Amino acid sequence: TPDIKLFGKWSTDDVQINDISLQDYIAVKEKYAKYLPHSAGRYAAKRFRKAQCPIVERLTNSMMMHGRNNGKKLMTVRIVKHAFEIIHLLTGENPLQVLVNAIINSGPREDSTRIGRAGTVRRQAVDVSPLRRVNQAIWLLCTGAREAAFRNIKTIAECLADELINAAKGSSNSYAIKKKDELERVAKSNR
Amino acid sequence: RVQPIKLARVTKVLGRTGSQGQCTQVRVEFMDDTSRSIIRNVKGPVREGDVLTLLESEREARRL
Amino acid sequence: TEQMTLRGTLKGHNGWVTQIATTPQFPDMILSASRDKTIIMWKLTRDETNYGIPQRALRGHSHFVSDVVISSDGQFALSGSWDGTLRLWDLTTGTTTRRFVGHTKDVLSVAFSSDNRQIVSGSRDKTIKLWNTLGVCKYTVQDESHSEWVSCVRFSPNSSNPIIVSCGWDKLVKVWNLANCKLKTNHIGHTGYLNTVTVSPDGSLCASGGKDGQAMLWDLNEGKHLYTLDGGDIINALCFSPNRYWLCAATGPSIKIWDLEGKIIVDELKQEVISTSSKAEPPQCTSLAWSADGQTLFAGYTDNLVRVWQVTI
Amino acid sequence: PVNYYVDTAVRHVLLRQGVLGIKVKIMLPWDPSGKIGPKKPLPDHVSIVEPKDEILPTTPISEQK
Amino acid sequence: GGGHVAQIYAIRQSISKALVAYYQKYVDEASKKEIKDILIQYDRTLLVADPRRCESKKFGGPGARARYQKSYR
Amino acid sequence: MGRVRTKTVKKAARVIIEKYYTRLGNDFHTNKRVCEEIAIIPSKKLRNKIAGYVTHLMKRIQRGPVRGISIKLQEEERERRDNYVPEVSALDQEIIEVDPDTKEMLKLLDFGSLSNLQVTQPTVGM
RNA sequence: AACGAGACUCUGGCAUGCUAACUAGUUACGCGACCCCCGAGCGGUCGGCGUCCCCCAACUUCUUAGAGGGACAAGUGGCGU
Repeated sequence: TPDIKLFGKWSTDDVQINDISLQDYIAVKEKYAKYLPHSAGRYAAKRFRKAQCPIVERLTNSMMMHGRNNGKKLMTVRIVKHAFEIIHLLTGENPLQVLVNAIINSGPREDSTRIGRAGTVRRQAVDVSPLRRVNQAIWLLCTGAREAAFRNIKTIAECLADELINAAKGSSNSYAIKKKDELERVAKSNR
Repeated sequence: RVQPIKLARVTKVLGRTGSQGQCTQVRVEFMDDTSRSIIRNVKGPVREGDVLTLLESEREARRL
Repeated sequence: TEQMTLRGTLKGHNGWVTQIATTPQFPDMILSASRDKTIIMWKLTRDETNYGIPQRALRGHSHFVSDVVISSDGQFALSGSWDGTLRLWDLTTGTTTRRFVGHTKDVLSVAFSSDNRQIVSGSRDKTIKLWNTLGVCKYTVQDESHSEWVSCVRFSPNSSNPIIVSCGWDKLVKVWNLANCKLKTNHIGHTGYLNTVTVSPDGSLCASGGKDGQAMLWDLNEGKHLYTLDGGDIINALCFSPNRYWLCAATGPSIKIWDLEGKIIVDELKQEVISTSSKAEPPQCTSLAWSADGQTLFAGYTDNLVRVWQVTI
Repeated sequence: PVNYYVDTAVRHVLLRQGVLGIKVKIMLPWDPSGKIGPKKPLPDHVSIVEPKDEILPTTPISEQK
Repeated sequence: GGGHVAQIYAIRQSISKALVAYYQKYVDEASKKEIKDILIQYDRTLLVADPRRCESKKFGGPGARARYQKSYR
Repeated sequence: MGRVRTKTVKKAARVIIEKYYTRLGNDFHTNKRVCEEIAIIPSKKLRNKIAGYVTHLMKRIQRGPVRGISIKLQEEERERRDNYVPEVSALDQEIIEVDPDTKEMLKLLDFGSLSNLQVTQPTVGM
């Protein structure tokens, strides 16, 4: 704790958002290292503020989904802490770096909007903001991990690690990666 | 006929379109060369200084 | 033969620095009052980045700390506040010795006698109160005494007898006799509102000034009005020098110092800014205290910063 | 101020045909002198005193005593 | 008071505020400022109390903003 | 926005300022005390809201005359400014230059004058 | 100018400030005891979490309910007649 403010026990320093633009709604800690993916957190009042929120916590929040799981942050924090450990065993590294990478890789660059189009409503290829890219990515990965975990013996921490790792280097094994490519493919036509 | 990928940085936030009001107008400094500057439509929440990844790099919209 | 340069600047307050007090016992100490509701005692190094560093914060007041004073020794502090009370603190440490209650409104001004055996206060209640160190209020120079607000009250250096001098919005300066507790003399002539007043070192003069900008010189002894000096802008606080014949006035635009004999304008201190455009500006100096050795001059400014100047030949 | 200012009463007056409802409402002006009432002015009030007295550029001078 | 997480946040705030309150009366100001700096910087509210508190539920929903259910016809 | 001062407030501000300018100030804290002296205001929140808007005015007035407010001091200042007059501008310099006909205007007006001729060309409508 | 809105009232957070409290607590004794040895000491003795003693102890910090002050988008910087 006093030397450097590590994560559960992981270093914030030396993790670099390998992707210009995204830089910065992915919030590691260009100084902000903490200890735990839990905070009082008031993000809601402002439109932007959410970006400030540590990406780790942001990921943890998205974890607690589905009516029953709402509000179970302690459970998510527990899952997140485990996932980072599994990821680390799987590739060394900073699992936090692994997390960041998956996020950078998953945000749909291009997308589609349902432009009115007269009749046979066609869809217009539009580029996607970086806030959306981050927001969307974290969903994709969480929905990915949650969906996989449900009928299988494997635990969310594990499924999360699997989704995160495959995404970190976009294996396309991942549900999320396949989804992102689908959303983008759609963006390109339409145009 | 074509492919490339373009980095562009937000210069000035124009206002909001889509009848639903969910697409934000943007003006982009062209990143690799500043001597370019164009109007693009956005899905997400966008604020000055952050970056778009343009596919089409001509086009340049308006309403819809 | 000689002018004043900006030696350094003291930090740390956030509100505006409303009052300052020096000590001769320890010329190294500085007490300062602020909006922030805290009083700060500072030890002056001269050193090398803040002219000094803050020793203590004196909590406790709920409301703007308007005026403050220290003992000669540097042992005790007397603060006045909007909160409607007065506090005697131990510099050394903290711990309020006593609370002076009784005023109906904001206590604008505080002062203490040389004996250290009187405390007087001015307030928005339009009354001036005399109190013991105990906290007992002996007198309320009542009396239609001010039609108005009371900006400041000061205790005259001595002798024949105790004299107090008040300044009020009513556009007048008042001399009071403590022994009898009856009004001594009405000085009339100001024609705006009197912000501050100060007695000279030896208690024969009076300088009072406010909004028009007319610093006023009066002969207290003769009971005659000397003359007027045009500052132009509004003056927040006045202070005679201990050794020199210099009166310093914190105006809206800056600190103007001038010399009575001979009569000239010694200086205008304006601290600067660099490359700024610059627009708006002035946290004008609201407070000023002369050093024990007339060498140093401390000023409290709206930027929440105390700016220090030292005289050099 | 409704609580302070106005008294109201409802009365049912039975008549051969049916019943009528009489509603009486009285607004009592001790905002003026009421009186001395729970507020006096109707919170929606604001009297200015301007000066009320004053004069004279009149040069210096001083009076003894 | 509060509950399990609620309590944790309160105790930690009390401890840091404590240490600073202590340096303010006994040690010197620069030290305490140094401490407020480190906390306030990285933070978590350590020296300042978070406002956020229950909003009252209003008839017609069992929550504050939650509104019951309607079918129309 | 959501805080748009209403007339009951805004009026009082114009009001006081008209009869109080040299008394009032730059600073919220003091006028607030002043409103107690110079006005009878029923709740503290109103009196605060008043002190506050009138200060926002004083801040503005003290940077440029404001659309509907007059005080004795501002009248005096405009009065003095509204004196100016130089070497003076016409001159117009030796000799007026005429457009003629305007030359024939004097010529057939029994009037001497300085002179110059440059008046020719017609002359389209629109 | 008035009416509704608003202002208005109510509730709840920021007040080591205010005045107070045995039908509310806290500190801290006096605290011994119960008293365990929990560690140290061979033990007397020291440091230690609680309960209980209650006192001609002290307090109002938590608690309380009354009065107090704070927000006026106050300062500053972009934008807009």
